[PDB]
Amino acid sequence: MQPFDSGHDDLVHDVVYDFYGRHVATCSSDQHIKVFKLDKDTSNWELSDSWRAHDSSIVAIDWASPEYGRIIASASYDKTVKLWEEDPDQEECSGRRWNKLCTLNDSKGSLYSVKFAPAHLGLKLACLGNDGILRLYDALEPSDLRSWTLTSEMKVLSIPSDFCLSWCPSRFSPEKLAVSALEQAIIYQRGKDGKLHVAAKLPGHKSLIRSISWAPSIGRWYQLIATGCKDGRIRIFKITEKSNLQVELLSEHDDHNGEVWSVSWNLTGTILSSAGDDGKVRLWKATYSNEFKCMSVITA
Amino acid sequence: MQPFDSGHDDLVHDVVYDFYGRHVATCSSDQHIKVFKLDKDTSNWELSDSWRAHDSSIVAIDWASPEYGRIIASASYDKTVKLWEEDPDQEECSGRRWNKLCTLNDSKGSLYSVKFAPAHLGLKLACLGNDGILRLYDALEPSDLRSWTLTSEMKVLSIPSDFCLSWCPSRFSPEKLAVSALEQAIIYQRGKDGKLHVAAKLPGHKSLIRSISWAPSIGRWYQLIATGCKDGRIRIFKITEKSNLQVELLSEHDDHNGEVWSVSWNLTGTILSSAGDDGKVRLWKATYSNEFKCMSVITA
Repeated sequence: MQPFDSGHDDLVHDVVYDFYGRHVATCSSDQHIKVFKLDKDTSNWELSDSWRAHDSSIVAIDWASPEYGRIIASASYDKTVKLWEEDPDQEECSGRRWNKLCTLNDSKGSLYSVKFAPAHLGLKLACLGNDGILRLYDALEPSDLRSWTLTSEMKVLSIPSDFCLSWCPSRFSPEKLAVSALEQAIIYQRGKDGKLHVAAKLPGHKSLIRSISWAPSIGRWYQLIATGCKDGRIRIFKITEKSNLQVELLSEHDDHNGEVWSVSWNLTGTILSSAGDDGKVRLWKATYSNEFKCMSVITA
Repeated sequence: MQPFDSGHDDLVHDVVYDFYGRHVATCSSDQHIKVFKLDKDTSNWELSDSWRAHDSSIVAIDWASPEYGRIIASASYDKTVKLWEEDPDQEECSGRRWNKLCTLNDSKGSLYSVKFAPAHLGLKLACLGNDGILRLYDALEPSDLRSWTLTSEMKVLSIPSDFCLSWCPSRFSPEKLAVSALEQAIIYQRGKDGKLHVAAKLPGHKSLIRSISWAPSIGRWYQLIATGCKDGRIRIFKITEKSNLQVELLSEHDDHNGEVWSVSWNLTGTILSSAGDDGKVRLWKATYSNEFKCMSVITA
C-alpha cells in the first residue's frame, strides 16, 4: 500500500468512499474537490477530476445512494452547501465533470459537516453550521435533482468549536440522527407529527467531540454509535429502543494518549477504527459479552 | 527579459497580443488556451486563466477590437472554431473565466489559421482549413455576441501542407484579405456586388509559406505585405491600387539560412521581424528608397 499526492495545495479535510468503495472524494482548504478512481487492473488510484467547488475552505463531503444518481455533496466555510451531479459524458481532469445541482445559502454561519440521510427515507441530507442550527434538505421530487426544500430547522445551542453528525443507517428502525456540538452529543428522532425531537443524549464527554458515527445495525435491533473525543477517549454507546430510548455506555478506551480525531465503522458494523494524535489507527471488534477489544494497530 | 513557463504540456503554436499589448493569448497541442497578464508594478507576466478549449490540437488565436468586448477566437484540428467572451466578474486560474460564445462546425476539415477582420468593417473573422475553403463569419448584430452568420465561402485549391492569412488593417482602403495556401499566396478584395474576388497574387515562392502578414499603411496609400517562406527567404511586396492592383517585389532576404517561420509587423508598420531555423530573429526598417535593411538581430 503506497500513498499518492492528493494534489491539494492546502490541508485536506474529508475523504469519503462512494457506495461501492471504488472512488474517494477529497476536499481541502484549497477550495477544491477531488474524486479519485480505483483502477481495477493495477491496484493504483488516479485522479478522476479536480475542480474549484467553494470560495472558502471546504470541510465535509458525502455521496448519495447510487439509486439517486452520482451526487456528491459538499459544505464549506463560505456558509453554504453545494451539490454536484457527475456528468458521465465528459472528460477527466477537465473541471467540467460535475455541476452545481443547487446551492443552500440558508446557513447564516460557516458550515462544518453535511451527511446524506439513509436511502430508505428518500433523498435527504443534514448539515450543521456554526450558528448551531441543524437544517434538513430534500428534493421532495427525485426527478428534478435541483430543487431542495427546507424540511426541518432545529437549533442546538449557543456559539461562545467543532461539529459533525451521522444518521442511523438501519432501514428497519424509525428515522433518527445523532448530532454532536462541542462537548455535547444529542440524538434526534422523527415524531408522530413528522417534526424532529430530542430522543436522548450521549453523556460522558469532557472535551469537544472530533468525530461521531452511527453503526449499521445489521442483524441486531440495539443501535451503536461511537465517539471520538478531544479528551483522548473513544466511547461506544448501546442505544436500545423500547421518551422510549435507553442509552448504555459499553466501552471506553484511552489507548490513544492524545485526541481521538476520526472514528469510523465497517460496512456491516463489525469493525471500528480510531485515529488520533498518537498517529496510530486502532481497529476494534466486539466480544461475545459485547465489550470492545482492539484487534490491530497501524502507525507512522 | 526573463522567460516563463507557458505551462503547456504539449508544444505551443500561437501567441497573440491583445490590443493594448498588455495580455498575450497562448495555445498549444495540449488543447488548452492560456491568457497571461503583464503586471504594471513588476515587469513580470503571470497566468490569468488556462482552460481546455478544444478537443484536438489548437493552432491559431486572435483577439477582437476592445470596442466589441473581450473576445478571443480560436481554431483547432478538431475541424471547428470557437469564440470566448471573457467574464470580468470571475476568478483567475479557475477555468470559468471564458465562455464558448459559439462554435463554427462548418469546416469539413482541420482548420489552420483564423484572424479577425479589421474593426472598421465590423465584427467579422476569416479562417482557413485543410479543405482549402475560406469562410467568413460575422455576428451581423453586435448586441448578441453568439450568433455568427456565413458571409462568404470561397475555395482556394486542392489538398494533395500549411496555411495562414492576414487582413488589411488600413481603415481607409477598400476591404481586402491576403491568404496563403502552401506555395501560393492570393489576395482577395470585396466587390461592388459585395462578394469576394481574387485581386492579385504574390509571385515568387518556391516552397510552403510559413507566415504572411499585412502591414498598417499609416501615412501611406501603397500597401505592404511580408512573406515568410519555407525556402528560407523573406519577401516584401508593395501593392499599389490604381483588375486594379499592382504588385511589386521590394526586397528579398536569405539572411536566415533556414526557413522563415514567423514574420511580424510593428503597430505602425515601421518595423518587420523574421524568425527561422537559424534560431535568430531579425528586425527590418525601411530606407528612403524603400528597400529594407536589417537593423538588429537576436539569437539563442
